[PDB]
Amino acid sequence: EAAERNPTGDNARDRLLKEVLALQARINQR
Amino acid sequence: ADVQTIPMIRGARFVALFNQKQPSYFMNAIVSLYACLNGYLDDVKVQYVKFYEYLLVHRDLGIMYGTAKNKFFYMYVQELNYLIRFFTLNSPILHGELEEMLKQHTHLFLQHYQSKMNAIKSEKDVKALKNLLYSCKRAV
Amino acid sequence: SSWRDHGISYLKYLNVCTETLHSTVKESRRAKYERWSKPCYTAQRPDGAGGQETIDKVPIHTKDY
Amino acid sequence: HDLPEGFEFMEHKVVNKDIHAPHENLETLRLTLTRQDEFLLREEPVKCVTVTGTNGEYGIYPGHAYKIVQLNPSPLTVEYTDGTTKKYFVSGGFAHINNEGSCDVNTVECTLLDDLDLAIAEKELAAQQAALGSAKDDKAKSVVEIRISVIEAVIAALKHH
Amino acid sequence: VDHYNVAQDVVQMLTKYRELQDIIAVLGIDELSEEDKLIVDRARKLVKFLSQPFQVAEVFTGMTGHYVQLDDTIDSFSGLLMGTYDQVPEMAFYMVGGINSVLEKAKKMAEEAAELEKMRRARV
Amino acid sequence: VDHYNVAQDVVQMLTKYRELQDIIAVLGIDELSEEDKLIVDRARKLVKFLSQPFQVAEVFTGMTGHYVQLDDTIDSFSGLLMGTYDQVPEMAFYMVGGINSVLEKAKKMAEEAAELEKMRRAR
Amino acid sequence: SGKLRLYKEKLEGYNRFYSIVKTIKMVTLAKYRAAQGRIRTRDFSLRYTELAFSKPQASRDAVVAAKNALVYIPITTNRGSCGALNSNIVRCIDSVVSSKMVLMPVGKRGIDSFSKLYPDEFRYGIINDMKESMHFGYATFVIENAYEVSKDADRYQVIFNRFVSAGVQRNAVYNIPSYEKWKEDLADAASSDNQKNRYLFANALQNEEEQLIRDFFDFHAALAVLNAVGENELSEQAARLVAVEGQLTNISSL
Ligand SMILES: O=c1ccn([C@@H]2O[C@H](COP(=O)(O)OP(=O)(O)OP(=O)(O)O)[C@@H](O)[C@H]2O)c(=O)[nH]1
Repeated sequence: EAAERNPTGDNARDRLLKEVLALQARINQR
Repeated sequence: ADVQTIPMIRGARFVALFNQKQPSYFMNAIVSLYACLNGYLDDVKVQYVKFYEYLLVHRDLGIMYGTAKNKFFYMYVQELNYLIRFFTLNSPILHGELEEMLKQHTHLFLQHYQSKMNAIKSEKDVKALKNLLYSCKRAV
Repeated sequence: SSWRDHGISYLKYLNVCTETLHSTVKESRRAKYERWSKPCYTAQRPDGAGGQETIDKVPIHTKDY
Repeated sequence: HDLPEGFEFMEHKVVNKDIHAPHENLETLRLTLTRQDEFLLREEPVKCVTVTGTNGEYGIYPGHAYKIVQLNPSPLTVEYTDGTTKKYFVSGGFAHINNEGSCDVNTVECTLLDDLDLAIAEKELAAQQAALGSAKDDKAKSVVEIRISVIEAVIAALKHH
Repeated sequence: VDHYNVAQDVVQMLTKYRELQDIIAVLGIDELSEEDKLIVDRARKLVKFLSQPFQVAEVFTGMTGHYVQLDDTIDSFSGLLMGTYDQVPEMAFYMVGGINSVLEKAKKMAEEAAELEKMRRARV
Repeated sequence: VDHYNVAQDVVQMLTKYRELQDIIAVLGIDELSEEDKLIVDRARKLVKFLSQPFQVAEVFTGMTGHYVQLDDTIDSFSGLLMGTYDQVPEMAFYMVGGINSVLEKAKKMAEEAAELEKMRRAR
Repeated sequence: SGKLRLYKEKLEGYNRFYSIVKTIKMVTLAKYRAAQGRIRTRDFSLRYTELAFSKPQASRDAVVAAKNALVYIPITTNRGSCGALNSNIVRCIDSVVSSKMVLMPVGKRGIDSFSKLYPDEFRYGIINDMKESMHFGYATFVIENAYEVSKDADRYQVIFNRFVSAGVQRNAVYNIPSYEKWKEDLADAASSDNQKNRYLFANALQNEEEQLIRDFFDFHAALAVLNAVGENELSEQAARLVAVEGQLTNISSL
């Protein structure tokens, strides 16, 4: 509670990895 | 070449203790080998043997937590190297204090360090622990 | 008949009946038939040490029923 | 990803007759006698089959009503249209009778009555009787009673003929 | 320090994989332990990942060359060692640059596989 | 005659064990027949029973050496070949002298194993 | 020299290995042929078992709908060198991962493979020594252990290998729902015009007592398990020949 009161390159890799995982999951579905 | 028996539990830790980058002082090496030989590292994971040895040599957990009752036998007293070489570790003069120090160090290490090390899941903390262990491999 | 009241299931009853029937077979043919009733199955779980801890959930032999 | 079902590899399905259909006069019954996923007869045409169920004996002839029978350790007779009788002995199982002219008898163990012997049954019966008195508990008594009943049925089947 | 640690880990993985290859080439992959299979998969991905198309060999490779930065290489190999890329196909690491190229190739392969699966399903 | 027969039997058993080692490596000990498992056990005991601590290598080994009499060796190996010591633990034949030393080491092994079991029992 | 003798010894060892593997191939082919007799005697025991349990159903609703334990009983071989059967079974299990999944695998390889991959979804495994013929008692043991693992289980999915031909070993599934769900479906088939193919079967079962119905359920479940293990053994022997042939080719190349 007190923590709440008080208050990019790596993101691209995470975004690409999430997209790849989503595609690999989608293909398995149908 | 062919069941975690005592020989197999201690052989792996002995092999882990043989990794070095710089020559080791006789007192530190003999004390670490004696500790690993008498089962004081059975509860310590193989990955953490080097960190345990570094804390034993370059730190004193008993003094840090105020539980050290030994009179003379401390790892920071470098002059004990020749006393050990003269009398041996398995002598009444040094054996009692050596066992007391090893027991205290094992207890404090396990409790205050291995519990936290086994509770790390965050990627940042995992990477920090991995770097710490690698540095320990090249520090003692 | 009276085995149901004691909790013995139907499958164990079938196994007992088959074992008795095989025991009643002639000497010559039994060599084949006995191969269809000899228990050779066990339940195991791997422990930390590696030993195969044997389970007692179900009896293996008929005498243990 | 959709795994098959082991029943798709078996093309010898079960023919179930529809409710509102004409009747047919059948002269043969398709028998299917099975032991431990193994058949002795494959849709064999027979005149009749006699099976000893729990309630009592059943004489199945072509056109018998759809029924399920829980068999008991007992003989099983098969009489062909030629006039030949073949006798087995079963230890348990089920018999499914279909109004379309089929009888599937699935038994745990179905062995020829000839393969069985008399003296062996007598000695086993004596041993079971002796062990009954020394039964460890109620469960052992019930098990020994089961075995004794099976042996008595075998002996009766042998002595009948 | 990170460069040294990553390089040492890669060398250890390659050494262990080379040791396992002796057993693999005789009996087979299926005759390994559960964790040995994981080591084999990671080492195969490492071996594929080490390849790179040069800007001078475009004629022979038929692909645009790559120039991988030192930091990018360290980060990509460190990530691969941790196992965060276990889902990525093995061939995604073959003849690419940094990790971003690996992910882009994996995305293209996933799209092609999805198209093939859609074509097969529609055939029903 | 006894010495010659015992020596020939030992050599033949060792050769047979060497042959069976390949099958063990490919198939496994569990796959061998009971007739072969007995040979394997006896051959292993023979291999370990051939080792001996020398009185001049005490520094290398850290144990007192043994001087085995000729008759004692023949009797011990003859007994081992025919299975008189099939129930003795395999390690009891390692770095010992005659048969008496084997029995003493087996007794010591049993005592320490019992102590370990007692320690485990208390836990 | 020594290096020449080193290569000579290595070649001799490879020759010994090749001979041993050839003997293994012969032994396996003997049992393949010896237990090839099943093919004539199969595909007729499970006829009303189809009516009891055969149901064309979706692979999602049956999975998501259940909120109780989903028991799985993969069939796996004791000895390796079979081929890709165990790997494919593991892949099928992995595709069906759920919070309700419970594993009671069969065979040493299955235990050793599902213990590490799925520690919290693994209770214990069954092992049979391939000394006797796969009989009803073994199937009853498996079923009893499966019930005791999770008695309040939505279903019991058996995954095994179907030996279509000498070179074709597919993966097949037997689904064994809980007694309550089976009773509900049976009543619906008996009453409603739907499930017209099981109408007579369901009505025949209803007319009888409940103990008989339960015995029928258990008996046919055991038969399905027996069929699964038998087909898995035959596929293992055949599948094993492929692996042994591959090993022989590798040894010859070496
Ligand atoms: O109180 C009862 C009522 C009925 N039942 C059981 O319900 C079933 C009704 O069965 P049916 O009444 O439909 O057939 P059936 O005359 O041919 O009976 P069986 O000779 O084959 O047994 C029979 O199997 C009967 O034994 C009981 O066991 N107890």
